[PDB]
Amino acid sequence: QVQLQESGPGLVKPSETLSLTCTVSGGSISNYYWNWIRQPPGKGLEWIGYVHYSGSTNYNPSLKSRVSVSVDTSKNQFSLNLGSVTAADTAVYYCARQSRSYYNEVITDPKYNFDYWGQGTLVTVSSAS
Amino acid sequence: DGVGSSSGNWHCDSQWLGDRVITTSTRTWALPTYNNHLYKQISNSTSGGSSNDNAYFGYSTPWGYFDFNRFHCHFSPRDWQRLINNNWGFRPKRLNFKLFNIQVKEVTDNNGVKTIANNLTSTVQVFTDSDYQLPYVLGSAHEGCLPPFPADVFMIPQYGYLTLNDGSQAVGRSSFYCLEYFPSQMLRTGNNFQFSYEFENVPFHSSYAHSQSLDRLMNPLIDQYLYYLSKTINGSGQNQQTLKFSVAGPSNMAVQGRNYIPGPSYRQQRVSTTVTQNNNSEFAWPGASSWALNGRNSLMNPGPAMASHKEGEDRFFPLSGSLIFGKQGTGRDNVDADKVMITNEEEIKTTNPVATESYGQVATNHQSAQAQAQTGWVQNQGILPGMVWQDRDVYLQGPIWAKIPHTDGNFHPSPLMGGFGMKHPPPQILIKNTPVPNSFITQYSTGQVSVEIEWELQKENSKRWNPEIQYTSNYYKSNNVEFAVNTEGVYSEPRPIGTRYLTRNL
Amino acid sequence: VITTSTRTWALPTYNNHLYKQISNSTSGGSSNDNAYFGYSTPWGYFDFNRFHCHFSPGFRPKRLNFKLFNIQVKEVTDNNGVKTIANNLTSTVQVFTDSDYQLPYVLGSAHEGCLPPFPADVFMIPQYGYLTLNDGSQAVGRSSFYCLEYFPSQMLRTGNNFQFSYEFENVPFHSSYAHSQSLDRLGRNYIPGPSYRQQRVSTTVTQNNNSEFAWPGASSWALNGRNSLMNPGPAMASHKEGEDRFFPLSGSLIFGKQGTGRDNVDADKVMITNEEEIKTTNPVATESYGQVATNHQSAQAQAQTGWVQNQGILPGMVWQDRDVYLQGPIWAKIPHTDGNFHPSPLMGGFGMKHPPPQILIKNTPVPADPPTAFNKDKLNSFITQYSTGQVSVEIEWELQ
Amino acid sequence: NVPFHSSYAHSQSLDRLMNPLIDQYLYYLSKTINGSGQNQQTLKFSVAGPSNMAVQGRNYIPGPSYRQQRVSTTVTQNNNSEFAWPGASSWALNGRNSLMNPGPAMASHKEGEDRFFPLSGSLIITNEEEIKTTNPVATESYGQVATNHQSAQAQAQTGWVQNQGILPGMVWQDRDVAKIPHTDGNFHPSPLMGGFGMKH
Amino acid sequence: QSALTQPASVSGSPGQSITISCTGTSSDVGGYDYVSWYQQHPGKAPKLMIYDVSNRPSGVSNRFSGSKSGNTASLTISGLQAEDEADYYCSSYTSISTLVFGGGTKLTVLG
Ligand SMILES: [Ca+2]
Repeated sequence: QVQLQESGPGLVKPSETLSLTCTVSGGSISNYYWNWIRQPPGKGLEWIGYVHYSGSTNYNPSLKSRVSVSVDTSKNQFSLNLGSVTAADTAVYYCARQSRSYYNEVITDPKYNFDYWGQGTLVTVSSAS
Repeated sequence: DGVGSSSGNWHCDSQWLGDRVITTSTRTWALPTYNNHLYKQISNSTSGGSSNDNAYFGYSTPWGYFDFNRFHCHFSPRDWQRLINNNWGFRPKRLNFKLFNIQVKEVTDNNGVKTIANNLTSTVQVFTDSDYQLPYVLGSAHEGCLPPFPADVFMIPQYGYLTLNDGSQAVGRSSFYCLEYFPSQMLRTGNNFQFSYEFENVPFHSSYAHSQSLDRLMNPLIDQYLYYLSKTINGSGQNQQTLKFSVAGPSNMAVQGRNYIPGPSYRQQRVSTTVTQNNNSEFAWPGASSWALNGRNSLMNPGPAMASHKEGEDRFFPLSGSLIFGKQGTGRDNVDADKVMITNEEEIKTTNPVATESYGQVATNHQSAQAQAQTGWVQNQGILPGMVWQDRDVYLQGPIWAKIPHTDGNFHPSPLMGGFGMKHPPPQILIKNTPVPNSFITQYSTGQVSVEIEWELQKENSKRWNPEIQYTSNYYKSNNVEFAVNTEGVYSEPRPIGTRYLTRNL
Repeated sequence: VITTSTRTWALPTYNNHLYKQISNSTSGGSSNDNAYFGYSTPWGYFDFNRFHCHFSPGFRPKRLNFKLFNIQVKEVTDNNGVKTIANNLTSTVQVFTDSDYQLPYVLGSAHEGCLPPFPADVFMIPQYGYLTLNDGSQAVGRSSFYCLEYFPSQMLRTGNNFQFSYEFENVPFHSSYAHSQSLDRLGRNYIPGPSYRQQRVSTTVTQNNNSEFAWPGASSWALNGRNSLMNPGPAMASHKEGEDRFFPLSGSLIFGKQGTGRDNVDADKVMITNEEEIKTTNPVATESYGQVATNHQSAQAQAQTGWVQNQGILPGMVWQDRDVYLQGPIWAKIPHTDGNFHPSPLMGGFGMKHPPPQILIKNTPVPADPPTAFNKDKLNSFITQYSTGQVSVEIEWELQ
Repeated sequence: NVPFHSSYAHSQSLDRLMNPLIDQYLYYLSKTINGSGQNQQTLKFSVAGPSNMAVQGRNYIPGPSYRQQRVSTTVTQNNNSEFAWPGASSWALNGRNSLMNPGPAMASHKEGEDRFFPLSGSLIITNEEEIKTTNPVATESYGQVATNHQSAQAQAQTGWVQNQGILPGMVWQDRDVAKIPHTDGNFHPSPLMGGFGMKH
Repeated sequence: QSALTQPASVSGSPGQSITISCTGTSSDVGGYDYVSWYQQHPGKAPKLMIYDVSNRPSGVSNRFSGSKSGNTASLTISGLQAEDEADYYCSSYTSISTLVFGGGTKLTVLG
């Protein structure tokens, strides 16, 4: 039983950096690829990017400039840092886990099908308090 | 013996007996007539050969050869699993070849339609080169071997060879070979051909992965009586020079004195599977490790046996360093990266340097009061005394043996694409349709081939407590069973299968 | 020549009769290169792998014989505030050899804990532990775990003894001589042996550069992303003839003087060996191997050369191995691999595929009083105990 | 007892051992970009076959090389400077430099240029061109290797291997037509000026 | 990249097979057989119904199935029930090794 939990501030003022952490419990980070997905309320999913314990990352081309994803193997948690946010960045942020690959035979990049998911956290980007 | 009596039966299966395996494979083949019975000179300028590195000169012959060098010829996927999960090593012993139930056909166009019927008087010529006088083309990982699935019928390849050249032109030292000058046996539709071969003694291929890394062989609990140089200065300031020494021990394992050092390296460029990380330029050929011979540059492929990538770096592959197989139905030219499977020899990372990394460093100068210490990267390192290394792994799809070139000297003759290097490998088997009359009857032959190899096994003795890694098929719900045919009847092999699963101590 | 030794040993119960995972993080080390993963065992083991075990102040071993006898099992208590050491006669001691080489082989790393050089000393038996595959501090799926209890072993009470004989496999006679001639002084038919250059360090601190280059200037080989110092390295001459104040940084063995400290001790507390005996056939550790042409000369192009900092084997090389010292190791185990070249170990001595086996020993745990109501948990309560006895080892040597 | 000296010339070259009519089942990396522009990265693969013979995977590789300076018999071609000693390849022993003569067995010159000879590499002027099949040219680099990790910001860089030691899977020929020094170890004791090496 | 295109909503009566489609470009969907389908109940994280175009994980009934023709992959739900109403998303691996999702599709069970 692997459980993911997102945590972080629920409110972010525009043009400030957004930060979230997912803490995996029951299972270690291991060789898995950790992903961030966001769903704007009433709209479709969108993939932010992933991180790997080797420090490898891959980002969404539209967000590639202002986004960063970090991993901490010691604390068993990985993070999301999204800079220069606007109101278009209000969404529910999920952390997910790329499905385990049963074969070590070939060298390939990960193909994304998610095995586990966090519950998600709502993050509102607004000027008001 | 007769036209109405069959000359041999159909043998395919494997017998697992103790330390030995006997794998018999029988295939149905078809041999056309090549070059209209004409030895023909071939060279690059015929196709234009615009590159000097591509320049070749040689001949194409009417003959055909039987090739069973690849592993899936002799092993089903199941039998390959039994081999690799239960055994530390294996190697061939005896070879037994049979050629029977020959049939010859003559091709005629009657009116506008084509006609084929039995020619009962026709013969087929077949001979083996047991003195190894002909150029040996088997060990080049070529196509045309017996199909992995036994229910497929295959087309014998056309034999050919090359010799010396300068540009596209020949030279006075070049050679020419008439296969007709070799005594051969001639077969009618009642004849059958067989011979038995004996593999020369070769080392077991090591189908296991080390459970220890070359640099961790130490006892973690105990110091070494040896000392290393810890400090060259006491602190910040002028004229601080000192020499301090410390015990090499568990707290610092990098510096301990070691009896053995990893095997040799010749660096490869590193390519990332994700395309965005790779540089935006055409560096595919301009950035590749090569070796030059007589003014021609040959790509280094696959090269020395080296680990594909560092631990935790799955995306990267070392260019020409790793064997690449095509998936079923893959296009011949300019296919996408997904269309092919790149194998990764990460099993040998413990004792072999990473193919994309520098072997290490060396000091480039003498330090002095006026000169700081300087080092430089070792990109390639030949053998040193006290190196140990692992060979490249063999695959279900990969080659079995190669012929060690006949030369004054060689080192570790084991071939670089994997498998068993041999000075007298299994001999070549040449075959052709006897010409029936420069105007001949259009004619082809078909028949069966059975081959039997006896493999010796090395059993797994390990005391390891926790369970091994094993090659397994996952329990999946999909449209097609792996290593089986689809609806249209096409057989496929889903992924390359390595030999290294069980472990050993270093 | 036949050498014989005998010593008295003391075996303490190790780490409460438990196998315990140890790792980089157990230790707490910061560096990536120094990361490790492995286990520590309740078992101890005998290590005679140094020469001065068998010798008082061409040759090669032939036979071996080992005996373990006069077993004495001491049980310790605290009665009131004082400790009372009493004989326990019924207790046993377990010993076995690994003659199939199934366990990790730690005897080739030049560890402390050897039989002492002075025949009247009494030594502590060192603990057995091993390393396996790691990634960082964590373990991978391929890592293995060995329970030494799962070997058959012989249990010894105080009147029992243990002996076995071993046979060394054929190895070449170690050279114990120095060539009187040199390679170039014999167009030449042969060239000197291979080189991997070391930085040069002088015993006069003033000569040395005023910077911290102890590690930043060290010859290293990288494996799986972890850098390892090249030590001692290939066999090379320690210094040019006439300079004895210089030594290769990591290129030579270093021994400590009697009672020398563990950390940051000055140069006069340690004995830095020199290999100069071999400078006839071998390149100097701190020197380049030679020079090569880097280009094609022409009317417009001067001939250019470059320095060879490292050179692999070439046909026609000759070389001498590293010398053995009365304080140095005897043998090492050749790793089991597809291929190796000149397997003679780099720290000196005789390389072997089937070296002298390991000998493993522990005090059979004797539990304290269990409760009188049944409980399923394993017993953690044991009688404090340790044992002692006599170790004799005989080696038949052949001379040239 | 010693091996029979080989007294023949190979009719084949190490890189041409393939069957010219047939494709390999192996693949190689043909293209790293689609076209000119920005963000064109791709990975394309193609079968190694008779059309391109350079990129095929091979089981064996040529012997070691220690490069010699190239000298022409036409004195006009050569540089107007004294490079006989500075130019020559040497090996150093105990502070004493020693010229490399004749050195490891290598082809004297490329095919098509017979006017060039290695500086110290020949017995004096005999030419070794018989062995150019399995051995590198004494005046040429052994090949190239990559010197860096490429990346989005870094182009692939290579460098020239001037000397190369033994690698597994090398074959070579000895010199065309001695006592083995008494040592701990040696490799391929056959002497470099030619003939039969013997410990007695 | 450009998102995958889906119908906004599809409805069917319980017991009747239903087919949802997602159209993608040749590079993203048409090019590789790596298309996943996720159902999301309101307020829950998406669950993986189908991966690798036609494969399905353990824990998913026969009733869910998928197929691919050209540039369009389709999800088929046989004998649908009440619990089968949710939002279904098409996911695809692209040429540059990025992930792209469809717009989402809401399935209404008439009744
Ligand atoms: Ca593998």
